[PDB]
Amino acid sequence: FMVSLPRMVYPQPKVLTPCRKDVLVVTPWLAPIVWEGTFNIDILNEQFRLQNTTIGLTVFAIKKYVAFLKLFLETAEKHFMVGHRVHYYVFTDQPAAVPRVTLGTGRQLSVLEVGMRRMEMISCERRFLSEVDYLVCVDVDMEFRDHVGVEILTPLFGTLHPSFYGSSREAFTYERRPQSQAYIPKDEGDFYYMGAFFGGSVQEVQRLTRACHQAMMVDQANGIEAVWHDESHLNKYLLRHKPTKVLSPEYLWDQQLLGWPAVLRKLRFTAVPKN
Ligand SMILES: O=c1ccn([C@@H]2O[C@H](COP(=O)(O)OP(=O)(O)O)[C@@H](O)[C@H]2O)c(=O)[nH]1
Ligand SMILES: OC[C@H]1O[C@@H](O)[C@H](O)[C@@H](O)[C@H]1O
Ligand SMILES: [Mn+2]
Repeated sequence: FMVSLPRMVYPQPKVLTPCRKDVLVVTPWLAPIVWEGTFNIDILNEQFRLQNTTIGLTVFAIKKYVAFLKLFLETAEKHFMVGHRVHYYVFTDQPAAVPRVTLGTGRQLSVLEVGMRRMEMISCERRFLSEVDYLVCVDVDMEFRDHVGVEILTPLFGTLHPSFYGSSREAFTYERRPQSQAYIPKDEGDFYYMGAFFGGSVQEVQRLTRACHQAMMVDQANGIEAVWHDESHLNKYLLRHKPTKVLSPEYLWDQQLLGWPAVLRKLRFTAVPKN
């Protein structure tokens, strides 16, 4: 049950003026594509705060990747779901290498020692349903540079890969061998989604990761490994189970590789330079 929003004063949305004319802001299955200028964050923050939303963020830091955690977590503190309850889940082979990062109130961090493999690990299934409402699964070699907030939350979302958002579907680097579970033909495909940022309600994320893990097992059994590994399977899943929101490349950018085009008004979550 959802109580009433309080009175709020904000600019009237205007039916006969689009927010953004330069980009597609809704998919043909009527899922929002989240770009800056499409959302009023005050309205969304009220809606989510009224449900006492908790967001889990999962990140893997194995071997050398533990070096990326300090900047990742410190910048998540400045920019990710500020004002809402957050539970970071750090999966690592080195628990004593996780940096001590000061957290804001209502935010917690769990270290989970571990011995493509992210899909199996994420799919933890009992714990997540009891502790968070949504799960967001990202790469650790990244930093937040701007607001990443509740505008992303929805049953199931993927993020446009920054190298492919302008590309025709034949150019997408989908798995193209019919022998793989991840196979997608050249006349199919909506978008190319990056493996580095996806999420959803706990139930939807567990469904996805369970499906991708079972498809990867089948492929392994069969002597085949998809061209872009878990990302290839992520893309097959989201082709057949349409996400309820799609994040624009503001949410996964590499400024060194791609610059700062006019279509990106904010660069929110970005790659960190790495040898
Ligand atoms: O040795 C490794 C290799 C990969 N990863 C995790 O796997 C993610 C995806 O791999 P990576 O970022 O290396 O691939 P890329 O983004 O360069 O294609 C990394 O962010 C880490 O979260 C890790 O923790 N240790
Ligand atoms: O073509 C797909 C690939 O594109 C690269 O730019 C990216 O670094 C890879 O991780 C993979 O997503
Ligand atoms: Mn990465």
